[PDB]
Amino acid sequence: FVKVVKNKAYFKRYQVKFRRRREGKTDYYARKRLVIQDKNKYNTPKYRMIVRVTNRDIICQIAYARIEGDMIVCAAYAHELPKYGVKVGLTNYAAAYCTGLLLARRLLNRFGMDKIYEGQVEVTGDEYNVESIDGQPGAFTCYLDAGLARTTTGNKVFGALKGAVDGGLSIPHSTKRFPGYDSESKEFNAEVHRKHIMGQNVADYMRYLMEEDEDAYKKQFSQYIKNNVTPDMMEEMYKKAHAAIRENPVYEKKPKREVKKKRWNRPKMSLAQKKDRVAQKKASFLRAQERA
Amino acid sequence: GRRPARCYRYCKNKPYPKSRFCRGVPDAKIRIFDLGRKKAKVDEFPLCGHMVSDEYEQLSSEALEAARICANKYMVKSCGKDGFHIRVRLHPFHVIRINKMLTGMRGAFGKPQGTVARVHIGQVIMSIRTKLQNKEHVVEALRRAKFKFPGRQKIHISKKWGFTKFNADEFEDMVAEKRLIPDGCGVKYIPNRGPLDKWRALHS
Amino acid sequence: TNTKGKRRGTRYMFSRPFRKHGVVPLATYMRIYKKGDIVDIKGMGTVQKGMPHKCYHGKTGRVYNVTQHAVGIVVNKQVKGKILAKRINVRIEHIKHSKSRDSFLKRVKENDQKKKEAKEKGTWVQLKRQPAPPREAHFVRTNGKEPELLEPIPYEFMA
Amino acid sequence: ENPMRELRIRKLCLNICVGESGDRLTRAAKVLEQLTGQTPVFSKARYTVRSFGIRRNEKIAVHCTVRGAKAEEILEKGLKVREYELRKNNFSDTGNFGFGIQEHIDLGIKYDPSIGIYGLDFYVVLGRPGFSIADKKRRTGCIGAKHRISKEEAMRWFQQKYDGIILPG
RNA sequence: UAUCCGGUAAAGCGAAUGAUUAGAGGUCUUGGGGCCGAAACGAUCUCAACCUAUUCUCAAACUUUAAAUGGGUAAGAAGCC
RNA sequence: GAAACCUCCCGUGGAGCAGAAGGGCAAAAGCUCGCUUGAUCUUGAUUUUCAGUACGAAUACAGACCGUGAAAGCGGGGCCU
RNA sequence: GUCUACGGCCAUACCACCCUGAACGCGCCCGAUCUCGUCUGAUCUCGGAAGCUAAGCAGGGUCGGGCCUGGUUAGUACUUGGAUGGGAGACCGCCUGGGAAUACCGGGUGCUGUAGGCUU
RNA sequence: GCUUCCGUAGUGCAGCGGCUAGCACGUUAGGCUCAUAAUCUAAAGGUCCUUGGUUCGAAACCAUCCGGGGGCACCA
Ligand SMILES: [Mg+2]
Ligand SMILES: [Mg+2]
Ligand SMILES: [Mg+2]
Ligand SMILES: [Mg+2]
Ligand SMILES: [Mg+2]
Ligand SMILES: [Mg+2]
Ligand SMILES: [Mg+2]
Ligand SMILES: [Mg+2]
Ligand SMILES: [Mg+2]
Ligand SMILES: [Mg+2]
Ligand SMILES: [Mg+2]
Repeated sequence: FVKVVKNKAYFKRYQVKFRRRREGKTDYYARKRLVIQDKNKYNTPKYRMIVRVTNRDIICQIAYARIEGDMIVCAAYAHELPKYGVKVGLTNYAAAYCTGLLLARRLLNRFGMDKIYEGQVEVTGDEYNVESIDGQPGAFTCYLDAGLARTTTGNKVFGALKGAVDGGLSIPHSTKRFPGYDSESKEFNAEVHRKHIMGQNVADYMRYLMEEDEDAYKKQFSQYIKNNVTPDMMEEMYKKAHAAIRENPVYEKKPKREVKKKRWNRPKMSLAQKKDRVAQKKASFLRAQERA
Repeated sequence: GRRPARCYRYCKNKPYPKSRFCRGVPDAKIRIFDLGRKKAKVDEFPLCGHMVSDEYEQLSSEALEAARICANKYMVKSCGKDGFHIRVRLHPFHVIRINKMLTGMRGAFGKPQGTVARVHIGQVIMSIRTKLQNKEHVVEALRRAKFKFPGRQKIHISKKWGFTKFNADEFEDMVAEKRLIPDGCGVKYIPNRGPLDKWRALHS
Repeated sequence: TNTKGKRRGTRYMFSRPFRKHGVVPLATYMRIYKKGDIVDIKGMGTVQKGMPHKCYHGKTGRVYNVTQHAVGIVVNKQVKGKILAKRINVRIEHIKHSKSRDSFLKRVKENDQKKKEAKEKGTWVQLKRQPAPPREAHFVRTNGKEPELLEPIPYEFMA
Repeated sequence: ENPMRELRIRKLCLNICVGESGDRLTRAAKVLEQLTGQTPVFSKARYTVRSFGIRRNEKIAVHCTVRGAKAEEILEKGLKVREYELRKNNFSDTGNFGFGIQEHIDLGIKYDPSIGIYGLDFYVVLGRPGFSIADKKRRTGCIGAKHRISKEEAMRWFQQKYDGIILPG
């Protein structure tokens, strides 16, 4: 036996936390410093750019909080990349860069800032900040939201951040936690970052497995042999993907029709049904004990 | 020895118990609060004779001890050594204070002197359960125990079954319906809200 | 005498209610406040900077200054012989909206609508409030049966 | 017919508690380093106990958690010492077990007059594919109710894997 | 008339903190006076600290609740569109 | 061994936050790390005992210069009294 | 009908056990070369897809515990104002108005916003 | 009244929370001496005043009660 800690008194004194806290999704201590606007602004949105890394997806959204819940003003998913050229490799650093770039260019041509603030067209790898142009509508500002991801040097959240900055979103940041940062000498090489953006870290390991052994290469990159993805095709493929994002980042929905409207879920049992169930269980127990 | 109970009779001050703040309290005179054949079931002592006060006052622990000894002695001489069960339903916790002289009133706060029990109007002082053939002896025992307390008390043979909260006319009906389980000195109530495994452990 | 501390006797005032401890919810952080808003004050034990004094807990004033993450408010304090309109700077979490003005604003909107209505018609409609009137004399019916005779119960001793 | 309910050794925890400080502690650290191939981590005290000769924050013991095939090989050495036999009371309620040996030289470690005599203590922590939820970052949760490892399951897994001759009592 | 503030009376402690009465069922788990035994968690119970539902009495410096009496606000031209 | 060290599970805070007590706090306001000196300079306004005078303490701000973090922001001494 | 990401209210949402998950998901999972940090790729980070609903998660159930909301308790305890009311007092009764909380007994067991999917 | 001190074999006492309650004066051996005086060491030596409580464990720490004893209580 044990001394039962979880008693009726324990459940009476027990206070639950918030719903997203119990699910394990929201850092409220982080969001209380992120999302609240100063009160001398009185109505303005405070735009945050949320990056969430999934095992098979990358979600990059731009939102602002209201009292009835926040409203997404723009969204971008990493599974929109087969519409642009990236057939496979939807969850790596280059896909995060393309998702952030698509988010930025979609927000710019939905607000009307397509021609003004072109961003970094020719990708270099250095530091970049979007400066406000006088006589023009100002540059969009938003603040990054990494959520519950440990932000070390070389994160896909920061890759999507660099993609949004190269798309033209005026986000305050630093080159300290971009990949390529030297930890013991504290300078930014700005060429290793270009290799990570263009995807040479994956292609060099493809070449390494190709010279090591064919079976482990196939096991690691089975859908890179599928659709004919060679390591020499990789940089030109991401160049064509970036060009496709810059020439057409607008989004189209789909005509959701022809739904049979059936119920895959089990409906809820009612009061008379539960009372009849427990009455039948009592009667069945009495009928079982009136036998011997 | 101590000051007479004319001075410590009425509920004059706030209830002042022994706690972390009030330390150094002398121990109460009454130690055992219930005796007789207390190792007994509810099915054999259906008497439920109560001493009920009629004044909002304070009763001392030494008076509780004296009335317990008097009721115990008369019930042993009347019905037997193990034919009754006496509870004293007043546990004294109010610490009374003493201001003894050799200054005078200069910085006059009391040291703890003893314990006393706040008694409401309509509150049970003592309770005796035994058989139904014992009513006059229980009434005379409580009458002899009234003479150790100040104020005015009453003796009432209640409608309950011994030391339970249930009425005696419906007690045997609830036991026959197995809504009540005889559990030691008291009784256990079964609502229709538990799990069905408890119902299956019963009724078989 | 007592002590002159700022939080003297705030054991229940500047405390959180039962099973409502923990993280302050975020809509409370992101209420908006303008100049002249009627605002009541309720102190919160979690947030401790910008806390008002205990003589303002439950008092209601109007907003004169809106800073970055605090609100200035002109409250009314009765200092023994006179009521003073005095200005205190209270942080957001110790501040709600007072709904004593909202029913007045809805009544003003209803009166403006009922004044624009029936203005070209010529009829005069009573727009003021009126207290509880006499209960407008009527018939109390019964379907043949008689009223139930109540009886004072006989006394029996409970204890 | 269960596809991925295969019970596996999640880790193997080694420790040596030399008791006091210093030279015996770093000597047992050298013992654990020669046993594993990785630098172990020392463990200090919680509070001062006068009867044990220990003080607060004084380094007492040394430990090392081993994962995978190296833990499999070290536990093969340990059961090769302990004759594949355990008891009923050696198994915990959560399905993890352990045992301690009195001489580290039974595991194949060569003797040294300088690096002296040290017993050590193994604790096998068993696992399943799917116990990363209880220690991952964002969406933690209790790993089911019929998914936990039971004592009966630990007994039958040990008898199926290492040919268990577990004796009662 | 609407809108907030309380933690006092009352009540509760089969809800937390502190005190505190007695039965019932369970080798959680040891130990002391003990009895049958060289001993045994082998049968009998005991108390110190154990558990499970019960039961009796409380708290100015306890409280899930929680009044009556009170305390601020608004009942317009210094207001709306 | 009841307390040395390792692991699993339960664990609403029943621990800790320098002290007396109260309140407050669970991916903190606690412990351990990494960097630091907002514990810097200069005008006013306000609260607290109040006569609405001081002193002490505190509250939002304003101008600079900074620290930290990827940023939101936080900090011009101590979680508040 | 339902899921994902971010949520508002913060247990009608939690906790214990059992059953069901088609598709998109979400994850479990496979490894450590690159970025990264550990005694240990267990955690974190990175590169993926051979299996899987076993687990999380979603839905339902328990004469479930808890929680929310009602009746009883009870016009009871208490309480504003009043009397040349009673009583040696303690306290109690009336007029005048308000008015609880246990135990006990019923019902329910999450709604909703934004953006994007699946059941074409 | 207040501040206290001590309750431990027949006796004076001692006792760093973990001892077999050191040990001496008595009672009873026994060794030794030519026999005796002192001994140098052993046995039958403890209602830790009493109750209650924390700790794993109490004479040792805390609270009450019960017995012996020390000192202060000033001007009109
Ligand atoms: Mg953070
Ligand atoms: Mg008095
Ligand atoms: Mg008070
Ligand atoms: Mg009271
Ligand atoms: Mg932190
Ligand atoms: Mg400044
Ligand atoms: Mg601090
Ligand atoms: Mg892994
Ligand atoms: Mg599953
Ligand atoms: Mg399942
Ligand atoms: Mg229920």
